[PDB]
Amino acid sequence: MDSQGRKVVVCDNGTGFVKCGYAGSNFPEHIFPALVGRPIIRSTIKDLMVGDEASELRSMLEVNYPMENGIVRNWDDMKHLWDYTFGPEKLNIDTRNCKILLTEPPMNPTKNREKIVEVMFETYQFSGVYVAIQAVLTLYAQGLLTGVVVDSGDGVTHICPVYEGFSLPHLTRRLDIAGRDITRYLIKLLLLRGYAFNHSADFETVRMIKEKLCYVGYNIEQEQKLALETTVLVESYTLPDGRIIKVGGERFEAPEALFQPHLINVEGVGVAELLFNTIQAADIDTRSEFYKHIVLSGGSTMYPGLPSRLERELKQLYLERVLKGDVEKLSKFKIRIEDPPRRKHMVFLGGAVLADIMKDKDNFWMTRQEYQEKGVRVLEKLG
Amino acid sequence: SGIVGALMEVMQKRSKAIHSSDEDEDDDEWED
Amino acid sequence: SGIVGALMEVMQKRSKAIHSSDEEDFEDDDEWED
Amino acid sequence: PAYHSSLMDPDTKLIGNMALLPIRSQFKGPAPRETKDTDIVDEAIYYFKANVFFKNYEIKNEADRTLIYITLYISECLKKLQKCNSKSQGEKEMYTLGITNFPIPGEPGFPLNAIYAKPANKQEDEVMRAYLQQLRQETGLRLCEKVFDPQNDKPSKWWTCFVKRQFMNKSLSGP
Amino acid sequence: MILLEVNNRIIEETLALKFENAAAGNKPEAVEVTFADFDGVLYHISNPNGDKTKVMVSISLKFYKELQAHGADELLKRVYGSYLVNPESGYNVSLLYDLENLPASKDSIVHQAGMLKRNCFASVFEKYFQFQEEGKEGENRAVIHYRDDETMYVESKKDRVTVVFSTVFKDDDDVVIGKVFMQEFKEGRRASHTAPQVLFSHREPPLELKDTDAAVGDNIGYITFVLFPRHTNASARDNTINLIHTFRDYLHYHIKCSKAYIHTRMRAKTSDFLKVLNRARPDAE
Amino acid sequence: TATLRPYLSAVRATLQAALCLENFSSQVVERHNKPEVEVRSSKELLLQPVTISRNEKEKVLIEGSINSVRVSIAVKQADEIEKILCHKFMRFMMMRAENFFILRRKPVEGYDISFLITNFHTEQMYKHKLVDFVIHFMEEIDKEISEMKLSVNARARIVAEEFLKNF
Amino acid sequence: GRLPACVVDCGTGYTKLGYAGNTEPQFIIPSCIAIKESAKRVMKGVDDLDFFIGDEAIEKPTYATKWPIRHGIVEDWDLMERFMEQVIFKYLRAEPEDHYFLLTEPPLNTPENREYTAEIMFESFNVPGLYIAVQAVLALAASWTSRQVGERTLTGTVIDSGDGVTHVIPVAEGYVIGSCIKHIPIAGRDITYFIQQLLRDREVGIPPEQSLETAKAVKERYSYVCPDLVKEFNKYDTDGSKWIKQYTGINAISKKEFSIDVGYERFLGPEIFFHPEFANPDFTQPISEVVDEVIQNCPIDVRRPLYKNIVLSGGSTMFRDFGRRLQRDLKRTVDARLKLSEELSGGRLKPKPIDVQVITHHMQRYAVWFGGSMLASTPEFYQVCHTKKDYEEIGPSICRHNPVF
Amino acid sequence: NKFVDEGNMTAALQAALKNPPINTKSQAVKDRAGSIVLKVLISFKANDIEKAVQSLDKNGVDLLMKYIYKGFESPSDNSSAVLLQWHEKALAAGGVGSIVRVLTARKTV
Amino acid sequence: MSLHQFLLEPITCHAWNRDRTQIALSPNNHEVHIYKKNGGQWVKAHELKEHNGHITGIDWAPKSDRIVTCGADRNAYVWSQKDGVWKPTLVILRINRAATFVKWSPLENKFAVGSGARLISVCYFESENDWWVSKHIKKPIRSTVLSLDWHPNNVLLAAGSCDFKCRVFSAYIKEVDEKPASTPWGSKMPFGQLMSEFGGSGTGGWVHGVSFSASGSRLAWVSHDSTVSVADASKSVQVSTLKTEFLPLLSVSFVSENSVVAAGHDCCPMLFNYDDRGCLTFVSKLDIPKQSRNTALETLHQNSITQVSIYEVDKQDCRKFCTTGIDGAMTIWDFKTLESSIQGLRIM
Ligand SMILES: Nc1ncnc2c1ncn2[C@@H]1O[C@H](COP(=O)(O)OP(=O)(O)OP(=O)(O)O)[C@@H](O)[C@H]1O
Ligand SMILES: Nc1ncnc2c1ncn2[C@@H]1O[C@H](COP(=O)(O)OP(=O)(O)OP(=O)(O)O)[C@@H](O)[C@H]1O
Ligand SMILES: [Mg+2]
Ligand SMILES: [Mg+2]
Repeated sequence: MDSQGRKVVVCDNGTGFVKCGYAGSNFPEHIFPALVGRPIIRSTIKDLMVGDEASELRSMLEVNYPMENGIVRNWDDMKHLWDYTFGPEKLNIDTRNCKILLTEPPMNPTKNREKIVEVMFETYQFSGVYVAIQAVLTLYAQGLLTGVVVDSGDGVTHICPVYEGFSLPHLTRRLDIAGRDITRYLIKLLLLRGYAFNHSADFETVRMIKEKLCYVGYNIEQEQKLALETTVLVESYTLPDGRIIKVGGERFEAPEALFQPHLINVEGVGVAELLFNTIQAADIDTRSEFYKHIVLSGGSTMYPGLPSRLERELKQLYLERVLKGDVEKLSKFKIRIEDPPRRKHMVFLGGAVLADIMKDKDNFWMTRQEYQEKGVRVLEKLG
Repeated sequence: SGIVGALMEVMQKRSKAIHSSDEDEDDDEWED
Repeated sequence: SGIVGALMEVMQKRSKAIHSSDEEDFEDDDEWED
Repeated sequence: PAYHSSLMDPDTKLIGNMALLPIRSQFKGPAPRETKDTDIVDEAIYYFKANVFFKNYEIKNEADRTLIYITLYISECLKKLQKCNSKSQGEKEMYTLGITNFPIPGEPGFPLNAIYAKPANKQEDEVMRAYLQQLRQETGLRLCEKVFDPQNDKPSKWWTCFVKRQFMNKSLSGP
Repeated sequence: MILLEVNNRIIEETLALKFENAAAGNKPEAVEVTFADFDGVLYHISNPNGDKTKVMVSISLKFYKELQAHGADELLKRVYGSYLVNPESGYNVSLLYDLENLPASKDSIVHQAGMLKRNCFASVFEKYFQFQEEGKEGENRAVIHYRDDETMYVESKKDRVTVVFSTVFKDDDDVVIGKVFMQEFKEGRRASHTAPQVLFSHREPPLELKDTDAAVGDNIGYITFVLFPRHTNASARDNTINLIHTFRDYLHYHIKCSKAYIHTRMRAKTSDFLKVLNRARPDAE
Repeated sequence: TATLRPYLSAVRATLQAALCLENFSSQVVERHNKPEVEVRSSKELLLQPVTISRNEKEKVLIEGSINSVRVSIAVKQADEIEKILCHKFMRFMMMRAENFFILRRKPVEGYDISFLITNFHTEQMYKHKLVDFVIHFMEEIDKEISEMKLSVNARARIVAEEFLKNF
Repeated sequence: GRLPACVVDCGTGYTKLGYAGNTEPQFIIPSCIAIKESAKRVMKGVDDLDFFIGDEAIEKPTYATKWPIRHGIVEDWDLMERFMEQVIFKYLRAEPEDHYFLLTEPPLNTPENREYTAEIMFESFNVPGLYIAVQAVLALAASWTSRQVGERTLTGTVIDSGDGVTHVIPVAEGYVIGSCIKHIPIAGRDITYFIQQLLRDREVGIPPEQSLETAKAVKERYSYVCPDLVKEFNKYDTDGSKWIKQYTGINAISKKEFSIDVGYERFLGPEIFFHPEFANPDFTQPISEVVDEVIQNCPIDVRRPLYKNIVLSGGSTMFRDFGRRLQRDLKRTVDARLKLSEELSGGRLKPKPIDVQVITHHMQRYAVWFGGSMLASTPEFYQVCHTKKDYEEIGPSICRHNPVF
Repeated sequence: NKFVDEGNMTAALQAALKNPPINTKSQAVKDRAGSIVLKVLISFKANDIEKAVQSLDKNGVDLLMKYIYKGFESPSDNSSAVLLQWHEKALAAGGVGSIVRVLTARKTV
Repeated sequence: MSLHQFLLEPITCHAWNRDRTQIALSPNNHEVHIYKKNGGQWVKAHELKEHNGHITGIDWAPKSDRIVTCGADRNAYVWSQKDGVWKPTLVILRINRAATFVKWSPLENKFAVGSGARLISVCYFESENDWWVSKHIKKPIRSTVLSLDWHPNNVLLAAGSCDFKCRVFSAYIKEVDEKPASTPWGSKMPFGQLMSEFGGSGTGGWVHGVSFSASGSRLAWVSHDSTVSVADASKSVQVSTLKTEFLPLLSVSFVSENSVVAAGHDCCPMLFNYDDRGCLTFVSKLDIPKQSRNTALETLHQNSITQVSIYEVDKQDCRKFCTTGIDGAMTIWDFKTLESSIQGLRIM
């Protein structure tokens, strides 16, 4: 809400979930899945079903993800999802008088951003659109201007160093493991126990099982010793139809694919070695500032025991590959992993802070008129 | 305004509130 | 290789033996096609 | 699936939601005289032994309601013709059964009331009762000539084995 | 089924089905089966040279030379007669049955064809029983290797016939259970008076069995049967043979049945413990 | 019950004091919940182990913590047949350990059976019924083993009798 | 020199017993056990050895007949152990310490049943090796006798049917896709109650204790599959001399003879496979729609090999024109879907016409046993078996997963 | 930072429960004190155990329960029946809290 | 005396409002259920769901009408009612282990959270950007803090933990509090200053519950040593211990200046007396059964009691008190009926 009476809306479009709200708030107003479903029953209620209810009866439909790692695949499904977002079921706003802040993943093509700005200005006709980088918003939410952001969501896990409020583009790294790969590996591990689940019709049940029971083991020699002698790791879960399943030693085996990618046939190294190589690839005088401020983000870093394991692996790598002979020199060096419990929505809080600061400055936003007698060149004000 | 401005002391206040662990990073007023 | 190649070897051995062992009221055919 | 009628004509008199198909009969009634050798009674007698096992029928046009009505009345005639012993007593007992005041659609007693539609005025009701009586008498007279073995003059066992089967678990009379 | 059977089954149903189809009048069919029995004995029923009007049954024993040294060929020639032919290569004894020249009552020949293994283990017992009946003393004992590591010893004294077994228990529980079973066999002369005398010795050979290659280790037990002339006369002796050559399989079969009955009792007690432990939940039963 | 009753009374009275548990999260790995008698990462949350012995062979070891109790029981094995019967019985229970919820898949060394009771079981079952179940378990094992020995002896007698009869 | 392995296949109605290397099973016996009557506990003496299995179990006085296998899964394990005792030590006459074993399992089986079977085999009989095999790969391997060298793969759909439920199992590259397995409640028993109800309604003179055996004999000796129903009824009504048969039987008590007329139940028997609402008023879907749904629930790249290699198996698929009727119904359903997609696309979708082929071979009655026997006759069978040493050292967790490849 | 801590047999029992080790770290003193206390205990009679039990305060009952639970660890002859009878008579006048103070003790004796 | 079986699951904690017409409780999961009494039956009115972990503490302020919750997911929220729905507000705690206990201050301007990372967090309000900030007390705590209680002068704070000791700290914050007066506990009161530290030599159990008295000059705590102890600060910080003959007690409360009521694993509340000379004495159980295989224990609670709270007025005048248990029941006891039923039971 600015001085002229126009509402400011912060929208974060993920591969899996759309999180939308207003500027200045500390909580997201709505979180819902991002999928568009069509009835396969007519191929064998409503012809176009979109939203979380389309995630309810997933087995009755066939589904499509319109967004894939910040790249729009199906434009009509993305227009239907944005029509559902700015509608009376979720937000109930009049888009003729609003301003909107949208996010953007690192290493994005320019043509996708131009098309997104053209759809927001021509179809919905907003009064002001701004596009921001997600890592800068993640550091803005915590209170820092210099750090290394490790964000694992639903698409591609990214490691990005940001220095003095600007993201360095020639040092960012990516790893192709996220929550869908962990869910597929959990389906593959649960097939050996005897529970058979479909890869498309039963994705949400295994997603809720993964959100409920899975964790990351600290010592990976102690967990299966506890799993070979005791029955304390076996937990009972109730399916929606009525059956009761038992999940045992697979709780600590699936997120171990984050640290060992060759379990899911992906070449490369783990997240800790990639983080060490990303920090060590920078110049010498700014290494310790990157080591003192490492911020985790994303919904896939919500496993219990993950930052303790990450700090242990990073300290072991820095001991073995840099100092190489002394445990006394390791104590003076400072390595900090920042793990707040609100880390699932850092991008929304950073967008809310940045929209609440700059809600009155006319030079920040780009208006409808500056699109109207310049076209695509209004994106020249972005950077 | 722009890049450096009111944003700087907003980030200072947020770093004071959220990161308060730095003012204990290390390991007559009550006369009565 | 493995058990599967030996399985095709033993089926290829048995197939001509079973085919050599087997060496009118329902002869109508025209009702079956569409 | 089940077998449907094929005598649908684009200019047919639609009595209610049924079809006023022509028949070949010497009985008096409002049905038109049929010139061809195939009518709906012979088609229903042809399809009765295959249709009676089915339980899920689907209505496609207006001849199917006449088809299922004649199928239910063939089931009632087999129930009354199980106990007979000669052909002429079968003719007399079909002549008794044809003039029985069976319940029409609209009245309580007709089982498939939701599929069917009741008439509106009195003359449509009168011609519907006359048409159903003529259809009942004609299919009784045609069913007499097929159920009887001429060398033995007793009812055959190949036709009296469908007594305890019902079409769509429905009956035209009481239990 | 407490006692084991001496007739093989598969020979009897196969020959009975072929004989009934031949006697009915139908054309015969081709047959080719290979199967096994106790103590590593192989059987093969086939058609010679592809001729479907003739069937042929061949047996394979690993130790036929030792039985041939005591005269097993004359007994098989005396029992079977004209059905005995030249053996198949890889097999020891072969019988040939023609489906055209068959006798009327086809009941005795199927029963004689079913006891081919029993008729192979009957020469040495009849020879030593004849040595006991004639009164000759001082003949050498018979060493039969009926398995890979098990040995049968047959000796004829002046007034008794001694049969010594040598069994090997593989599992460690089987030694204890067989010790209990042979302790019950040893005192079994209290109830039944007219019976052969059973003796048992664990881990050591008997004193009469000496200057041999007898086993020493902890899984070997020795079982001694003492048979009298009331058991080794003429018109009992075949019945005695029908109880002697199936003793070891009877013993191991009853040990395995006891091990199954213990599993049944453990299933019942575990179900009772789970039914007791389920009741402790608050209002969730 | 020449010495069985005071032995079982002492075992019951020791088990009443040990089963006083509560929920406790781990203080070395964040958001973890593990039984403290198996992990043994913190010394101040562990109680002293105790044992109760009836003779030189039969004994019960009880180890406690803030949220977990481990109880190891050694069973009397007189004869050689009772040793293999007890070993088959204890091996039979530990394979079906997922249906018992309080049984370990591998015993502590020197003992025959081992129970592990956490604080989640005391929230889902009554405590005194669990104590009565442990006492009932220790009472019923010896009766089952004695009935097994008598049944095996009777079956061996009848199996010997039939074969010596049929001669 | 080397003894052959033992192959045992257990079912709800019949169990098949024999040795490896043969083309036919040596014994096919009913899967029932006749225990002694309870007449009222501790069984003093050898009272658990007083039982009969197989054909001796049926109709024995002062004995109770029990069926331990219900829809493919074992209910009572004590009866299964006492069953396998008289399988091994009476019929096969094999010493269990010298022979490797191969057993079969239902296609939807828990690992706990595998652990119980491995417990019984390794601790009650002391076998040196054990292999628990899936039935679909064995049936698909037994289907290679009719086909030549080039069309010999391990991708296809297996339709298993008899005395139970009918399973539609897709398998790709030797691995069963367990997420798409569907079942139909019509099987070989329901045809026997349908034929028994028809013979009870029509004919007279059958003794009331021998209706089931006469219905089973009429099903096994005279039934077939018709292309159309009303034309078959017209054929039976017009020329009644050619098609109506006569069946004779012998009474058990009075030792007399009876003769009945076999009529409309020759084609109305198997027709509940394609019209299940005739007998079961809960299931209305025909078998071709279930097969099409199972194939359409598979991934995209595997759907065209699965249509080409449909393999029939089981004892209830031994009617005359089964594959031709199933092939015609599947081609009609697929062509209906393709014409619907072509009219909905409006000239955008022009797919290739696929090839549907249903395979009938000689050893369709005992396909699973034949595949198990020719698997166990290989020299490489002994290197994928679970030995007793690994069971003693590691434990009973080795039998949860199997080495197919 | 690991957690680091800082005819007159009745008069014979009263003297044996008197002057124990309290803070010493020599194991031989603890072993000889446990030896003389258990030597007093197992040579006692059977009828007058409760007369010795009900002539003690709360700390004497706690120390007696600690020595009884120490005496079970090294079983010899028929001493365990005497120790079980002593445990029953000490439980009859000491409660379950004596066993709780046995279990929650940072200094063994 | 008045049971009400709310659940079949355990109740971790409970809280009452000011007029005792509504109750908030956690049914052993990540939700908070608010029940309302209409007439004579309990009807579930509201459900609060924001945590993704096991909830360990609920407290309800009497005047400002706000509910603070903390759980095992290292998170805490404060809930306020608007337009008939309860909305949450963030608390920045800065802890890396789970939180175990939460208590409001008497003046409702701070709240204290005891957690498992060997520290106590004292939180106050910041309205410039609408959250709650915290300050930390670390030394010399060495293990997990299990219980807290506030002195009635809004400064001092008692804490018991798993290192077998009970300590008194000063929780003075210059931004929200006023300058306090001297107490018998001490005079120099900066933030985090250790006032006193009571424990035991050699022996000692985990301190499960602490409480101040009405005047604030006496303290009581219960251990896992089956001991209850009362410290007096006016008589030169002396301490008196009593060794019970029962199972350990998990809660304690001053109902007057000379009487304490405790409960625990015995399924039964007990009363202890403390005279002016410093002699702690056990008086009686408060659950004497009526004089007259299904087990059917002779207590009103079938499982362990984890919380004792005062139901009527306050510590100045106590007439009723309430207990909740692991069996899933809420019981209200009355001192006037217990005096007539049980002979020899006088409350002093
Ligand atoms: N508590 C949890 N523990 C583990 N995984 C979780 C948890 N909660 C959510 N997830 C998983 O995290 C993913 C959601 O992450 P998030 O919402 O940050 O993704 P996103 O913003 O759509 O992704 P991206 O920005 O890469 O496009 C899903 O795979 C979900 O299953
Ligand atoms: N022509 C036929 N020949 C033999 N059996 C037939 C024939 N037609 C139908 N059947 C039926 O086949 C059934 C036996 O089938 P099958 O042996 O495959 O059953 P199963 O033992 O349950 O099989 P599975 O091993 O697949 O579990 C019998 O009920 C029999 O009525
Ligand atoms: Mg994201
Ligand atoms: Mg079957």
